Amino acid sequence: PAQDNSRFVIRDRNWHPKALTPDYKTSIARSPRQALVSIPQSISETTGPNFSHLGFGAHDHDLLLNFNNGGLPIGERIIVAGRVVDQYGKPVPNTLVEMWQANAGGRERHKNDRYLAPLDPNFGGVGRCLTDSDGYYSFRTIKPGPYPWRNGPNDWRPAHIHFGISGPSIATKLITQLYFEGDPLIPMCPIVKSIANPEAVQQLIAKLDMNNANPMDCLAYRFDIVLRGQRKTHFENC
Amino acid sequence: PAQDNSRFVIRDRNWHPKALTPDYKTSIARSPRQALVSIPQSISETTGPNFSHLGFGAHDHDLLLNFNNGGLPIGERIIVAGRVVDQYGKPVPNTLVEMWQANAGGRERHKNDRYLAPLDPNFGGVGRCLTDSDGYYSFRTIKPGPYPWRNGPNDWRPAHIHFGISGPSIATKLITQLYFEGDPLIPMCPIVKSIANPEAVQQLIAKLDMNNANPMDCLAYRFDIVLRGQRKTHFENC
Amino acid sequence: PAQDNSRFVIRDRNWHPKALTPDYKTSIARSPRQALVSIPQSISETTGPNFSHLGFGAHDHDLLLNFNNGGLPIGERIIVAGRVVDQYGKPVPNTLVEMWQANAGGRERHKNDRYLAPLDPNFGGVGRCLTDSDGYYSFRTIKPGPYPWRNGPNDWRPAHIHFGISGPSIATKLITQLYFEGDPLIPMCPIVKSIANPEAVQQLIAKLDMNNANPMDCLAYRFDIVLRGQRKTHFENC
Amino acid sequence: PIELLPETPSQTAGPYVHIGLALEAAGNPTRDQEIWNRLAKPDAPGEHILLLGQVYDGNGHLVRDSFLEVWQADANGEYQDAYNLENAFNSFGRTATTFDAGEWTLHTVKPGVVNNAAGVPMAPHINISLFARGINIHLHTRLYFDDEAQANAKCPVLNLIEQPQRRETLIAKRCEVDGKTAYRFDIRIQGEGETVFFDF
Amino acid sequence: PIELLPETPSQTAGPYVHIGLALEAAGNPTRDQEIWNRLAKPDAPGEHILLLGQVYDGNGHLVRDSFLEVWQADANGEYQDAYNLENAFNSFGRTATTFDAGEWTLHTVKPGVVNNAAGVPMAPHINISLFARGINIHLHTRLYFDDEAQANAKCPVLNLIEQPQRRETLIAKRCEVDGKTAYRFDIRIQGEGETVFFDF
Amino acid sequence: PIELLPETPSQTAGPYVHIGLALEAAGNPTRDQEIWNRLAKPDAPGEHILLLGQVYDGNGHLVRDSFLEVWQADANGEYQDAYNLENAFNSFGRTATTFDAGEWTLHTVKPGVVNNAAGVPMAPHINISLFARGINIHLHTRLYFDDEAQANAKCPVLNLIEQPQRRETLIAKRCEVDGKTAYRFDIRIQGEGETVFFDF
Amino acid sequence: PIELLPETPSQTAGPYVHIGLALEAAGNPTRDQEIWNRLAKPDAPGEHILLLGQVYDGNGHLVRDSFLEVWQADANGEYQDAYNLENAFNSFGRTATTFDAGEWTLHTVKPGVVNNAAGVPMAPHINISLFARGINIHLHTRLYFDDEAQANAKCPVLNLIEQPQRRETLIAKRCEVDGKTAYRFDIRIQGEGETVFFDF
Ligand SMILES: [Fe+3]
Ligand SMILES: [Fe+3]
Ligand SMILES: [Fe+3]
Ligand SMILES: [Fe+3]
Repeated sequence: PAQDNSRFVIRDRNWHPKALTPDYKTSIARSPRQALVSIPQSISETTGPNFSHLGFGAHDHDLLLNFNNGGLPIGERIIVAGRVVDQYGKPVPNTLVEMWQANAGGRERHKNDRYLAPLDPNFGGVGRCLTDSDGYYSFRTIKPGPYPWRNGPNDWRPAHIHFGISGPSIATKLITQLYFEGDPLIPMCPIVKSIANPEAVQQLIAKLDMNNANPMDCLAYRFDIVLRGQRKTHFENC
Repeated sequence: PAQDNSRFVIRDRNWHPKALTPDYKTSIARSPRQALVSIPQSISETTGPNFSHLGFGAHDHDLLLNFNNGGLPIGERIIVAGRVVDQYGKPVPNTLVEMWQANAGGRERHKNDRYLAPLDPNFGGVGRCLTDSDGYYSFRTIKPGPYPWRNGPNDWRPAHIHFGISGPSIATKLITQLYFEGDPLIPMCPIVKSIANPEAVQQLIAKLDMNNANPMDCLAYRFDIVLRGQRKTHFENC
Repeated sequence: PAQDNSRFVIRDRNWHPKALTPDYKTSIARSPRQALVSIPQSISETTGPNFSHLGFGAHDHDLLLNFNNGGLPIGERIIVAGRVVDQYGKPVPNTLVEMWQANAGGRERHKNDRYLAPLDPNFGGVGRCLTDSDGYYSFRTIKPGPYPWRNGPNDWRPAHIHFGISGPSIATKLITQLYFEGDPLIPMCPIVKSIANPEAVQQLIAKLDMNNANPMDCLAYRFDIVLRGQRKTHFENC
Repeated sequence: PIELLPETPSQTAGPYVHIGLALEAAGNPTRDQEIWNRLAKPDAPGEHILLLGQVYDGNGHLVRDSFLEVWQADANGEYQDAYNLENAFNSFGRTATTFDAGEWTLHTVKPGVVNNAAGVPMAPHINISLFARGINIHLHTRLYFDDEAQANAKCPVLNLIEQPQRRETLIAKRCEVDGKTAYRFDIRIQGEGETVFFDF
Repeated sequence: PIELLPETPSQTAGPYVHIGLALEAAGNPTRDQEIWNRLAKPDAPGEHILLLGQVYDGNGHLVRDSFLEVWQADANGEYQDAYNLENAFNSFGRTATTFDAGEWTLHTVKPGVVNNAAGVPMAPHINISLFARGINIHLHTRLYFDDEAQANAKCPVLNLIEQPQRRETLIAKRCEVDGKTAYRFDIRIQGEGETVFFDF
Repeated sequence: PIELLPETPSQTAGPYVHIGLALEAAGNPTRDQEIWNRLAKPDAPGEHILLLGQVYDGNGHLVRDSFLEVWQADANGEYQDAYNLENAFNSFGRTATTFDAGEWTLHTVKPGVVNNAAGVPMAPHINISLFARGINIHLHTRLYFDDEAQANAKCPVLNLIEQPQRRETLIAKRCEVDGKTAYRFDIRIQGEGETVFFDF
Repeated sequence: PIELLPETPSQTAGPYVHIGLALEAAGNPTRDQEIWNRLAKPDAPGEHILLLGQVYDGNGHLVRDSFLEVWQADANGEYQDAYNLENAFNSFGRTATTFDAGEWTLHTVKPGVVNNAAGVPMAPHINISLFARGINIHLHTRLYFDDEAQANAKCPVLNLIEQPQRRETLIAKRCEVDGKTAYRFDIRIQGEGETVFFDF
């Protein structure tokens, strides 16, 4: 069973977005009005699931092949890779990375998505992967397109990929969005502007990585994710 | 009796901290949602008590000796002195200055403080003093230590001394907190961050004062306080 | 036995404080007038003791408990941790780190200190620790207070902890002093001013480390130490 | 424009305010002379009255660490500023609600009428300043009496509050505590029935 | 002070979180192995219980796109970290409320008692993390049991909530759905009855 | 050029060095294991000898707060680095002069010969590091013996000191303390007869 | 920290200080009233004594252009601050060594005992300030008496000098010049026998 040997560096809630960010309209009715209650970390918060024996299908990380109904998805072929480290710069091995996204025209494969850009019959939009010993993960997918949504009357989400990362405990679990370098829609989105500090926005942006590209084939983006720093307990209960 | 012959410069409510400053958690449920209603100054707001005849004990301003159970308090021996003036630079004589603080380890002498730093059997934590004809006050005490509290999960109040100043009227009365020059906890404390302008924060930082130090005995800090300016009425009701 | 297989990078005698620094008065009669004579390194200078087998008591590194006469020391509870590396960035494992300091009021537990701040009956002021395999050490203690001394007529030593580090040889051994981030006494102390370059002063200033703090319990400071770099001999005697 | 020196900024009084300002309440030993809650001595002229109240936060919960300072005229309408524990009446006083005592009490006499600057009489009132953990800068309010309905309806202060229903939050309810004449003044910091607070 | 690398900031899970994290609840085909709402196989040791609830926004309306993740000790107070669909019990699980299913459900066992870091026993609980569109960084909460009144009274976690009325929002009310023991646990993100949410 | 990380700068050991490094001397209680002045146990091989000396400042006054660390080979010429209080010989030790004791003492055995890097033998020597209030960075010196005049005249270290009269400051004088073989090594920090100090 | 206005820095009194401060010793005409070396008129109360000395530089050579100012209590331990040439005793005086007169002289009375600020008695002394060309900021020193051995042993000022040999440089040696009691007090600015100099 899991043991209480770690402590995680407290989260900086002025760095992450606040709960109430009115320009993102849906946050108004879905943000708590009472202060969060702080509690010490116990074995309930410092352990979490290990997905090492989850049985992964061979194409679960490969979006160009895991849906497949006859051929290839239409759109810019890309590798999105990176590494997961903790705030002390220590690789986080064997952790679960899940991702989901729209198709090349910003349509998502979901019933409630009624945007008029057609579905791509060979694209599903979902992958999962386990980081390796060094904290590396990689996916192969098509770059998604931006799409409109009912927020302000002409709001458009920049092209993005959602990420969910487990880390070593439920204290480190995080869901975020990756964005693409240079997309001029980035500073105008109210969801990205829920982040008050511009240096925090920068961490959400995948940089073009021509070193990892496959020539005559696909480009590559690099996105490194930093989870809460983990340290051994010292001097507790005396 | 007291007579209505002064007016006080209206408070700058953007210089003082606002009522709702959500990082300071307890302020969320303790701040009014309706606006303050503005009322002209009358004899009820422009007069106030005078404390010249209050019976001060001889060690009221000397915290190294005012509690004393058989010794001296353990901690950095200091003098905290300064002057109380108004916004015109006019001294405020014979006014009441109260203060209270934690001990050297950050424990405060009150039943509800359960912090594990011990109590100091020779220290009480309270002082009072009346300013002199030129507006000077002075107390001797030990430097308080910082303490943790239940706000965010790892919040720590910088070393501080609480001060309360009556001034010439209820319109001028003020409760504040002194901080010590150079304390790296000052910019991370949410209570100090309730003050939005960085220039107003500097006004609460007491400065090291080698000139007032007693050599081979105690250091000193200087802390000047500025109350609302006072002016005579002019052209009122014609 | 120990064998001569390393060389140590020569000391920069302009980075370290000089021997004659007249504002520090006692150094006037205790500094050599003839030059130091330079000698090549041999087995006598490149080897040194190893302290792995010394018998450490269980609270040797824990000053909150190692003296203890019936309680806890009064003062700011802190952890002081860091790493000992060489000038190449190579960690220095299993090395001896000693330390001693004043109490919270600045009194030191030695017969000759006649300073009027009292002794704390639960505090001794001494610790030792061996670095770990990665070069980490750590001690828990209370923050010392500043004290006056007989140098100039109103001189006051900033709060400090004396450290002594053995390293792998007598060539590397060093006695120094840790200071605390933000202390306004640091730039006025003549002992600290014996170090002529302001950049070398910064290396002795421990920095506040909220990440290593135990919430609701003790703050922490980080203090990294850098010993002379060590290299293998090459091309010597041909 | 002309900028004078800025006022020192206010900071919250904190959870342990009782230690420097309400010694007994902090349960600590008192000094010889303390500024407390007995404004009137048994022989002071005017009508003797007991005031009490409770302080609520915006969730409807009691504030048990609040501290209050009061300033009021005597029975003849005069502000007695020279504070002295031997006087029969002092116009100033302090009180507090604690874990023990959720309610504050103040023993005084019903204030006489005073004029505003414009020579217009105000209804009888008690000036109150409320301090606590969570309050960054203290709140000013006025306690008026429900049995002075004719003077209240003409007070030039109570008539600066635009909505009538907000004026009622300032009007303390006559009741009886141990058979003795009393006015209950509950304060609501936030929310439904929020007490009017002033700036001046 | 010492600054470490900053944590990647959070973003909302967005409206279609289900397509990436609740394949079935999105009506899409599933993979061979999915992380879902059935923590205990029928023959696992402990009291089997069914959990259910709705999630409400600040205007009283149902949140129908929320996603939830749970972490709990097994029936002996041990966190089983090795996730494997073969195991009779996993400590981790995921569920969701959808347009079709306004209510979420979990099938597990009543967790046993674990100690906090000072060795004091905590009442049986379930750790819940809530994500949804409109929620910028997920909400952590804990589900307790109404029939564990005695241990809930001494839980050092439930005791850190100042106000007794707010600890009641973390208590799940026992009921029976088809002769099977079930606890209901509704979550109010905002407003009257707001569920307590933690930070750690 | 190439700049490595700079070495932490040295600071004086201070007047109270005894508290962290010479416990007994500070007159404080000792721990179980202390690094002190008895390098040799009564059964260690070689010639047993008592060393002693006094330390002078530049006015000719005694330094009564100095601390010394020593490093020497054993009787066969080998540096014993694994320090252990049970060993018969440890090559390292510490001692001190105090108000009480103006003189330091060290109980050891006369070191055998070791070679420099170039294979040339050095005369028998004891490596000394001197620390105190007023010394900003410690002074290195070597203690040699007056009764080893043939090896001293050929030591490649003693011959790097240009002037012959300066070589003598390093040569400890054989004498007798309580009838026991001893070498007196007085150090002069500054001034007439100043002891040679090295940099390496 | 708090910075005050900086003190005007000192400069040397220069070679001809006498023309501005020792009109006679410069051989220039004097004014009606001059501050000079005769502190006590012949009939003033106390033991009258003659004081004399030379002043030496670091090479053993006489300083012949020095200027000196003295401040001392009268015979009852009281500083007479009101300088007036009519008074029988002034606590202040000035003297000098010149090309003609290598030796300075003062005519006063043996001062009585004064207490330091903690109330401990200090041995009888005389405060001396020394100025001359080559001295950038004046040197403060104190003249004690060899025949007050007992009180000199307990003076809290003489005891702050660490080294017993250096306190002897502040002791003036009794002698007789023409049947009159005189104390000799030489001042060595630098080198062997350097007089102690203070800072306060
Ligand atoms: Fe406080
Ligand atoms: Fe999306
Ligand atoms: Fe020290
Ligand atoms: Fe000139």
